Amino acid sequence: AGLLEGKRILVSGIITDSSIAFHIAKVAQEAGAQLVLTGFDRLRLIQRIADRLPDKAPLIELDVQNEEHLATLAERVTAEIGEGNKLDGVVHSIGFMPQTGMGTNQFFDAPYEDVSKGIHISTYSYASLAKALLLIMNSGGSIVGMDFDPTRAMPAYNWMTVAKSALESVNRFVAREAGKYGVRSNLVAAGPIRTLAMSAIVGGAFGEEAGAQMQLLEEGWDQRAPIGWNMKDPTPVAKTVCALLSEWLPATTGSIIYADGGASTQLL
Amino acid sequence: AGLLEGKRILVSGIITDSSIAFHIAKVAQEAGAQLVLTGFDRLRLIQRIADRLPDKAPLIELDVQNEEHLATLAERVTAEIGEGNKLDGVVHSIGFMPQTGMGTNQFFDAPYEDVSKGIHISTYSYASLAKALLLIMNSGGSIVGMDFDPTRAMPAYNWMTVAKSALESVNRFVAREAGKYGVRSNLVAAGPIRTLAMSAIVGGAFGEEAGAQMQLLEEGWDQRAPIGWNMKDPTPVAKTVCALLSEWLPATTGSIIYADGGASTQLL
Amino acid sequence: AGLLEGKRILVSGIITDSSIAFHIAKVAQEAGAQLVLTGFDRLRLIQRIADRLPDKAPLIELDVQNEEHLATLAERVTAEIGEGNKLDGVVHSIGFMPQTGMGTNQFFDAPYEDVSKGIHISTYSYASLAKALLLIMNSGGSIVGMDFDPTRAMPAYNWMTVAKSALESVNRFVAREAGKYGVRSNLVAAGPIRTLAMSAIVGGAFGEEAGAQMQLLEEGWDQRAPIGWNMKDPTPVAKTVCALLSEWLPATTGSIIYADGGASTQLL
Amino acid sequence: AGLLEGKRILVSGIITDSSIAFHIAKVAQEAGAQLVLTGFDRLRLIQRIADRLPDKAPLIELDVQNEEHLATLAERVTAEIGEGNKLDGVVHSIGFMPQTGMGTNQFFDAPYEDVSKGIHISTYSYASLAKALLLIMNSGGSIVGMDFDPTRAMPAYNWMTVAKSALESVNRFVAREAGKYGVRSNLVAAGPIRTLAMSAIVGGAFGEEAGAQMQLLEEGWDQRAPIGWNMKDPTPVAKTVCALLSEWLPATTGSIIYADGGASTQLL
Ligand SMILES: CCCc1cc(C(=O)[C@H]2C=CN([C@@H]3O[C@H](COP(=O)(O)OP(=O)(O)OC[C@H]4O[C@@H](n5cnc6c(N)ncnc65)[C@H](O)[C@@H]4O)[C@@H](O)[C@H]3O)C=C2C(N)=O)ccn1
Ligand SMILES: CCCc1cc(C(=O)[C@H]2C=CN([C@@H]3O[C@H](COP(=O)(O)OP(=O)(O)OC[C@H]4O[C@@H](n5cnc6c(N)ncnc65)[C@H](O)[C@@H]4O)[C@@H](O)[C@H]3O)C=C2C(N)=O)ccn1
Ligand SMILES: CCCc1cc(C(=O)[C@H]2C=CN([C@@H]3O[C@H](COP(=O)(O)OP(=O)(O)OC[C@H]4O[C@@H](n5cnc6c(N)ncnc65)[C@H](O)[C@@H]4O)[C@@H](O)[C@H]3O)C=C2C(N)=O)ccn1
Ligand SMILES: CCCc1cc(C(=O)[C@H]2C=CN([C@@H]3O[C@H](COP(=O)(O)OP(=O)(O)OC[C@H]4O[C@@H](n5cnc6c(N)ncnc65)[C@H](O)[C@@H]4O)[C@@H](O)[C@H]3O)C=C2C(N)=O)ccn1
Repeated sequence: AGLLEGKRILVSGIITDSSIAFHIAKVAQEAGAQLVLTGFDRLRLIQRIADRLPDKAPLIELDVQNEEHLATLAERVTAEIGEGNKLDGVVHSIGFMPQTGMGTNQFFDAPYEDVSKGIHISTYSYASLAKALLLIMNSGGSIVGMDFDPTRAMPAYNWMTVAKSALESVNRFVAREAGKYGVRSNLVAAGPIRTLAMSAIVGGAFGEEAGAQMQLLEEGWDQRAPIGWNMKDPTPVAKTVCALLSEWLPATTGSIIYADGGASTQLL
Repeated sequence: AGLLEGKRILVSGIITDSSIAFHIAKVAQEAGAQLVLTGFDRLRLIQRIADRLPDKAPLIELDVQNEEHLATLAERVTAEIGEGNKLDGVVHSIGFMPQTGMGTNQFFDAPYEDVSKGIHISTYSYASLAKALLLIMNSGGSIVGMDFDPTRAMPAYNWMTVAKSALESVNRFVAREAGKYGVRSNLVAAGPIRTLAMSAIVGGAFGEEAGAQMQLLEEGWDQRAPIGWNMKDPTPVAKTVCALLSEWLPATTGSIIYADGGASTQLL
Repeated sequence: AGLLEGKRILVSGIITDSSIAFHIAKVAQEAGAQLVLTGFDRLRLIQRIADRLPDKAPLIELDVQNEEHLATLAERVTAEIGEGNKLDGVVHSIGFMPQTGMGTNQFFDAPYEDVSKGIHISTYSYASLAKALLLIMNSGGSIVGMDFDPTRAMPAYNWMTVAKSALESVNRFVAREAGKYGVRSNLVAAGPIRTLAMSAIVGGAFGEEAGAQMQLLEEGWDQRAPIGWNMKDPTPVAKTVCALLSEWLPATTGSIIYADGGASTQLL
Repeated sequence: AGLLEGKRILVSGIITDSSIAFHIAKVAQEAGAQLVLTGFDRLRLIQRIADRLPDKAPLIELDVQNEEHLATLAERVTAEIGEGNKLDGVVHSIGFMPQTGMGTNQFFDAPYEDVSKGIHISTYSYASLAKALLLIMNSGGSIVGMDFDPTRAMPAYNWMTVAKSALESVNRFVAREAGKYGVRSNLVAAGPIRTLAMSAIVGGAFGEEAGAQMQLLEEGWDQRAPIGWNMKDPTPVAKTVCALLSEWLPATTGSIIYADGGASTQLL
């Protein structure tokens, strides 16, 4: 009946029911989309979580650092959606920085191999997902990735912030490639969301000083946001992703849509 | 029934059938919205224009420089949508800069009285409109204004560019006020569109040389834009406005959505 | 002996010994510059304040809203520096917003005539100072204005923030005109400084809620600044202005240099 | 005696007499600085290069990918400037991206190992250099790196542009660490300069067509720049670096100074 009626959309990045991708998928399905899901390592976990979505969607394995997974992805998706059908959307909702690159650990103490792995997964992979799927996307199509505003430095997020600055740069280059297919590429810069990992972090999993810093950042965020911000509700974020997946933002690419309560637009 | 269904939306700024506001209004009605229009000094001319829209809408006089028009706006809007009803959306599609402030004269030769009038109409009035209408707006509502990207300077647009810089600033403050009513405020930064105001502005003039320069703007922007840009078609811009009038961008406020083909994201 | 040896520089905007222009002038003089000073209305005040600078400098009257003052400025300066000599620098250190446009008074309650006067003095005047003086500036010359970062909205500063967004846009256009003379135009975005007016404001001159808000902003500023920020010391700001007035930033124009402790580069 | 007098400054990144670092070093010595140089793998080649500088400087081996070189850097620098002496300045003038990541190959065809190496050398190493040298830097000291503006995407520069995006992010975090020693950290975003790395990069290639494209970059940037731009002359860039090494920008950190003729501030 709705926003994404008849669109075929791949959604990556579901790990638990609190993953922002889980909510992107739920809202996408409620809006009439047919999904193909992608998951990384804990596939039995992902299967039982994904089984709680509004409707069943095939689940495909994808480790973004695995060249063979990427090489086979388009065939695997085409098998899953039916030959002669293509994708109208791709959601990249994936990120990771080793523990040395976030929290307590001194900014200067992250080894490059840790940083490099974080940038592989968190940035480069946006270009490799695009490289793999563009050949099977329809004109009018939409690639969307998850971002957080890295224009300013901050405590705790450290090398993950750097990875996001790279990711934003990648998005602008992907947009040049995607545009040849009549496909758009954009990021959604969310406000902070209480995933399992972020709850653990605030709980002090990466040191308590880091937990305390993120707690302040979260409180300040809701204060700054002219419409407020609820870090326990990824729905407004999922809806924004769907807006980009729809045809109602046909002239936007290489860009960033801030789904953050308007916090980034206010000093205080 | 097709995005804005059940929504009551005020749309200002129709002067010709080429007006961006005209297309905003057309697309909005196609998508199920009940409109109230607002117009200038040629209420006859714009009434003949307005009747060529999909369905019928009250048409209302608003001189934004007329503090009387503004003091009675909420009064006249409520009479026309019916008591006990509020607005869900407000579109500011109003610009003006005297020719002295635009491609003719040297930048330095515009008298402040001319600039001050342009800033009044182009930027201040966004806050005036918000002041007048916020009190009869529903929670979850949306105010949108038309912008163009003034982050870098450029030939000809001169003091109108300055007025867009002021407008973007005015927008972030409006969002603080609007947020108290649960209402969002955003700008759409459009790529260039061949409205009658644009064709006339510049080209003519500066220079004199060209409507060729107009055509040249068209060809260079299409190239800059990863997904291309059709200056003759403001439908993509009108869709972007309608996305912001909808509930699909519920967490974005004080912000600017670029409906410019992605040109702003590319150096070339 | 030093940075600005043999340069002739006009400095506007001295009102008291706590004016940021007073410190710009002091540091400029200590660095070997010959000044011409400009003052607005309280010339006897300005005379006795200016008499405390390291060396004597002629003082000229300039009301930036007075067309006759601007029309005569270049002749008056040339009389003061000697015919056949030109300026190597111009410092615009001037700003003002009526009380309705800052503090307690609702953002929406500032009348346009108040706003317009603030933008006249705070923004447009940067272009009119440039229009008046460029004809008497040497190649390699430098125009510098005072800014504060208005990229985000904030409590209290209200319409003055809007005026600064306009001022930044003006600077980019002035740079296009100045470049024809081989002159640069740049702004320095300072951190908050305790002038008389800002002390009075924090003391509650514009309402106590506004005072309290600015006090927080000041405290947060020093916290965010990786090198700290001392709001009672305009010297680091004056030095930055002199850097721009020197030949050590020969390839920078239409731009903004942040003399703010690095605060704008940090979220927290 | 002419800006940097008495200052001890480390300068990395000399490979040819056309290197930006070479001109930084020349100008810095002209302005009274005692230099320590740092070099690659052609220490013979760069020693013959280095001797053509104004005065004599220790030359030191630094492979930034060599965690051993980095662990002994502060050791080897102190031996060479003398015990009980510290550095006042550090210049990072290092870039690398394999050709696969630059105008040759399609953006998507660069393998991550190549990108990861480029990011290592171009962006991560700014933090590595800071980690190694901060401990022997004086209060009031200054770290500067070379950047180019990566806010918008563009032909050819591809993953090197991504690496500059990462670098600007890395810079704001370095400034948080540097601030503890009373040390500033900033980037100079230069306009394009006809170094041997640039001429070769692209032009050749892509395309093949042209060193004409090189010349075209030159002519278009000069036009974009309000004060013009001479791609054959890196003196203006070297002066800007030296301004940041001086005490005349004492309140700026985590920031980017644009020494690009002001091109970045103009749409065209
Ligand atoms: C406070 C100042 C900075 C701040 C930070 C934030 C945020 O960090 C926000 C803003 C953006 N995000 C982004 O959403 C995305 C989804 O994460 P998110 O949903 O937040 O976390 P998770 O649920 O745990 O999902 C991470 C997924 O990743 C997958 N992953 C891991 N490695 C693999 C490889 N090798 N292959 C394929 N997939 C990979 C893993 O399996 C998970 O499914 C991600 O890009 C986040 O960075 C997540 C937010 C958060 N609060 O959880 C917003 C505003 N500001
Ligand atoms: C080339 C680089 C420069 C730059 C410029 C542009 C543009 O200028 C785009 C970007 C934004 N716009 C905006 O849309 C809006 C509508 O424009 P547009 O629809 O193009 O012009 P108009 O049709 O003539 O609409 C202006 C309206 O205003 C109203 N108005 C005027 N004064 C009075 C007052 N005193 N009383 C009440 N009404 C009045 C007037 O009556 C008109 O109805 C406006 O804000 C524009 O500035 C219109 C553009 C265009 N190409 O037509 C995009 C990208 N880059
Ligand atoms: C906290 C978030 C926002 C925030 C705000 C701030 C600031 O407001 C900063 C940053 C920039 N400034 C700017 O410096 C400039 C100097 O002011 P400043 O020196 O701060 O104030 P004053 O000493 O009182 O000087 C104002 C002058 O103006 C003159 N004036 C008044 N009308 C006339 C006309 N008609 N003609 C000619 N001259 C005019 C008047 O005579 C005074 O000499 C000014 O542009 C300020 O806006 C002054 C700061 C301050 N803290 O005093 C920085 C960082 N962030
Ligand atoms: C046209 C739009 C694109 C864009 C690009 C540009 C530029 O690329 C400008 C802007 C910035 N730069 C930067 O200066 C710096 C020096 O460049 P540049 O001096 O141009 O190149 P090089 O002379 O060849 O210097 C690179 C040095 O690095 C060193 N290096 C390399 N790897 C090794 C490791 N493993 N060991 C130790 N040393 C090594 C290498 O030995 C060289 O000494 C660098 O960061 C550049 O990216 C140099 C530019 C230029 N035109 O030459 C400006 C505006 N716009």
